[PDB]
Amino acid sequence: IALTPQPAHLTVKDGRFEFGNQLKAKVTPYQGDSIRMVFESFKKELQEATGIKVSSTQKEAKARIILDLNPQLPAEAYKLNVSKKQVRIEASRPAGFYYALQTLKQLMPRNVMAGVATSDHSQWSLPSVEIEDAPRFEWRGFMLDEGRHFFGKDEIKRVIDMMAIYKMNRFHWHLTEDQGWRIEIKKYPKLTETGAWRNSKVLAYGDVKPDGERYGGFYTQKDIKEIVAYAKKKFIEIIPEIDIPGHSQAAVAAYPEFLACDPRDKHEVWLQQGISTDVINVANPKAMQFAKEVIDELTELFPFNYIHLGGDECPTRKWQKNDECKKLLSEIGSSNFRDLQIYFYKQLKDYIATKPADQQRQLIFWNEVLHGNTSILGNDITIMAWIGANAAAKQAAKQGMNTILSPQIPYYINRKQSKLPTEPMSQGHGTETVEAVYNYQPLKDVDAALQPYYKGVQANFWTEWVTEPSVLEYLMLPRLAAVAEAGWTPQEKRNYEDFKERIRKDAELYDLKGWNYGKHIM
Ligand SMILES: CC(=O)N[C@@H]1[C@@H](O)[C@H](O)[C@@H](COS(=O)(=O)O)O[C@H]1O
Repeated sequence: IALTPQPAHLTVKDGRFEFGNQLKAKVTPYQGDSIRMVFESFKKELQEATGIKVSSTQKEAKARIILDLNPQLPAEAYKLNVSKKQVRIEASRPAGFYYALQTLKQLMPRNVMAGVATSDHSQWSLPSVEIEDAPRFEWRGFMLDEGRHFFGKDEIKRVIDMMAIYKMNRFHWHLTEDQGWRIEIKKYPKLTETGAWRNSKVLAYGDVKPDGERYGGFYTQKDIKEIVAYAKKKFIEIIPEIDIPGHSQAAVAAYPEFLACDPRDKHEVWLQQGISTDVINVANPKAMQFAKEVIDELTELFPFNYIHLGGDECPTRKWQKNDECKKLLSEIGSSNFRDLQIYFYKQLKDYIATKPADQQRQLIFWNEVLHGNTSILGNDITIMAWIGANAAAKQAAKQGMNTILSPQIPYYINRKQSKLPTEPMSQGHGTETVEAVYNYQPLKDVDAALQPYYKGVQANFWTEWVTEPSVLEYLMLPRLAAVAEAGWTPQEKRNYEDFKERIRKDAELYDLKGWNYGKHIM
């Protein structure tokens, strides 16, 4: 038995459940048939991998598989009880059933989770077990940067597939950057017409120069909707990030006349890595209108109730030199230009609050926003803590803000996972091994009183250096599974050597899916 993430409670019992060629299942009709829909999708996956067919019964006595509603269980929790006679699953919500069925598949040979038939197995069974399971953290995330390099819909579906294996539930889509803007906005076509294309594939840094090759791409709104729907089937919600008002050089290049602090200078999509001073003019009324209208479009495309507005690495230099910005700073009664960033967010937060309930969104920010007078903005925000993350998360929690931990080290899984010279180019020097990732303890030394604010964990994947899907996958796996387990499994049940033995069994899964992965611990 090799389950990842490790469930909260597992007892191995006597004997095995034998599937046979077909069997009857009883599935609760409640919750507007949503649980039957989860089960129908599982039936497809089971048949693909094993050829087993499942029929429906109302009779518990005839049911070899039963899915029952238990309202007492948390939203992502389940019980999975396998005996010789019956598989019994209990959960309170569709996601719980989905995760129970993920665990069920993981109890079978790896091809079942892979969704691929092989010649190896003839008869299918499950070990008898009693499992009660629920995630430690409600937010178990992966972020992909497509601003730096663009991967496109097929690869994002693969990413979602990888996340779902390990019960991750939040995909953070970093779609906008200095070096590219990757989402069609109908009201602002130049964001893609200008911002989605640039004259270099590689991004310059240090002595590395731009390459003069035309490079880019973007998602249509139709593509966005398809991906959102795909992720929903695997109980992954998508949080879009429009990183503003820093990391916005592509947008400024598209609409300099009102977004630039210095509109008489040239503005182009950045062909370099690093930190740009070409930030949005937060004091220009048309810039405010632009941000509102972008948020409006996001609300149409992304149903999840959170939006990420970024706020990392936003130099104030260009604001200090802008008369609109200087006028606004005095008007808001501050002498710190950082407060223009916070005031900008406050205006957007207020705008969102004007909308009907279903269109309202909670806001997430990178932790640098804590350096402003956040009383301007209030504490009903979420802080994604990435730089000095432990300290930043604690500061957020002390202020009553929710926090998500995405520490640069070791949860930036674009970073090298080995010191071997033959590793592909990415950030870091090979210290972010699977072991290092797994050994991070999100709540170490966090006061009991602050722990409720810690909503979970996220691995982030920045693509300055990473251009090819094979390399993305190589760097993602298997470290993604370590973060997934950190998000799911209670700390007291986490053990690196145990994880290593279990994750080794997934090499077969990756091979069957044609996913690349780091081989260092395999
Ligand atoms: C929020 C955030 O991370 N902001 C930036 C990202 O745009 C950048 O891509 C990432 C690279 O990290 S690295 O791979 O560890 O050098 O580091 C930070 O400087």
